[PDB]
Amino acid sequence: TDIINKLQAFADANPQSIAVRHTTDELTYQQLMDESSKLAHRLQGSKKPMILFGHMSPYMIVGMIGAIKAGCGYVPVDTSIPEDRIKMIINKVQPEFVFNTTDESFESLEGEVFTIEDIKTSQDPVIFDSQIKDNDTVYTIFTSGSKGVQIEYASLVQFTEWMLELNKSGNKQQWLNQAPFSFDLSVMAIYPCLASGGTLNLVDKNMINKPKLLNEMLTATPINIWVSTPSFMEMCLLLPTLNEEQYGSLNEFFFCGEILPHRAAKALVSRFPSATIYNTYGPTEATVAVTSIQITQEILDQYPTLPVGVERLGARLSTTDDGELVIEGQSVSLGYLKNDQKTAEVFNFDDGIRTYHTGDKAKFENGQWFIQGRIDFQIKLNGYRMELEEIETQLRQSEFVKEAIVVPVYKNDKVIHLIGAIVPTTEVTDNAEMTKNIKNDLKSRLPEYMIPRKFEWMEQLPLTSNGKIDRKKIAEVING
Ligand SMILES: Nc1ncnc2c1ncn2[C@@H]1O[C@H](COP(=O)(O)OP(=O)(O)OP(=O)(O)O)[C@@H](O)[C@H]1O
Ligand SMILES: [Mg+2]
Repeated sequence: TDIINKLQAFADANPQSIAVRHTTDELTYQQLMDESSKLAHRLQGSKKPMILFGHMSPYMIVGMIGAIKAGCGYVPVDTSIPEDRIKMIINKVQPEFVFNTTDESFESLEGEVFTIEDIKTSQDPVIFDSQIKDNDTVYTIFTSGSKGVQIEYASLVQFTEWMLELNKSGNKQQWLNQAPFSFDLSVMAIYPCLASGGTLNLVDKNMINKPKLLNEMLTATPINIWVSTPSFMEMCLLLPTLNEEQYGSLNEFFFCGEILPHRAAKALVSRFPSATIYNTYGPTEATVAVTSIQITQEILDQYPTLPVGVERLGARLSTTDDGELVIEGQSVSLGYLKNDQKTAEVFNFDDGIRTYHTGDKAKFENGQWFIQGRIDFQIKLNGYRMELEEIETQLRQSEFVKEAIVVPVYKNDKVIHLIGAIVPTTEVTDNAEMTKNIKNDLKSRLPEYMIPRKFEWMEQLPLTSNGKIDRKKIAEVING
């Protein structure tokens, strides 16, 4: 089981099945393989990764498959990344080639920028031997910035095989992707979908910002398998039609990247009693995710906050005696690109074993891992210590809060109090009373000093470009 081989076998079985769909733009398995070989011909000899630029054109997938076959790999760059960071990336990468999959012109200080047109009308042969090997760097994905992470081809093959076993909805399914391709969550949709003959359906930024457009896309395609961040799922729960009775095609979900709120999982389990729902956790540095747990009624009833589950093959998890989880194994990245200090500082791979220090406080209780917080988001107030996420979880377990993020406030380089930005369960008609009620509701769940002074009621929490809660942008609304 090899990525190119399963895709090619499926393309040979069903050349006219759709491999990729972005609104009306469709790409069949035959064209995905045809155009990917043509790109590989233009790409061969290249021992530098191909920059992959665009948003949601199906030719981004062409780019990925082409970069795999030529063996040089790719660096996915989404149009939502600021231009100066794009310049920084192309500069670090030293590409020979840049695939501009958008309609507008792109130009790059390094390498040859070509368009889809160069491939649509290329005359190069449509058969090309894949020359990737296990230890090649298949992709380099850059960190959010909350450095380019390098991933071995074998890590990807392994990760996809894991997703294929976790998948209970079979082959030839309609898959949904939300993550931009510069966010490795999309990998969790791209390759398990193509490796099982599915159709990768692309949600773009516009759909994320204008939910009526998302609703339209959902009505045009009956989605079966859904891969997204928890925050995106939370937003889509406000589509009332999105339930098992009215949208019965949808029966499997994979979430990664953020804490999955117990309330959100509860609602989804309620509205799709038959769906296979997985919570997964992992950093970019260990190939997308390393744990999974199926969320059921029992998992909900029995776990006040959800675990992230058990480790996968290629990922041996251990916990340092301060609680920092460490991942060892094939899932571990080779390291950040031409950034030796940043690599030494969290990566230890000596004697051929590979280890990554995660920065998340994790705890293992009765067969299951829990992610409690990012080490940085730990506060001492009144000489006491909780993880910011824990405070936020306590706020979410309150009938007046539908969603909540907590902002520490500082001076003289030390936290002074907390402000809670709240999406309330009800529009907050009155200002004094809700502050009163949230604080009183907290008497049970929090020691006084960890209850925020202020609340800032927000209609909606802003999301990052990757679909996570935008902490920085939430800070700015509070800070003046
Ligand atoms: N299911 C989950 N539950 C709780 N936390 C999660 C889950 N999945 C991922 N995380 C968090 O997301 C982190 C991985 O995020 P990602 O690799 O996409 O970028 P980042 O670490 O958020 O930002 P940066 O690019 O600055 O590192 C993990 O370190 C963990 O903190
Ligand atoms: Mg990280």
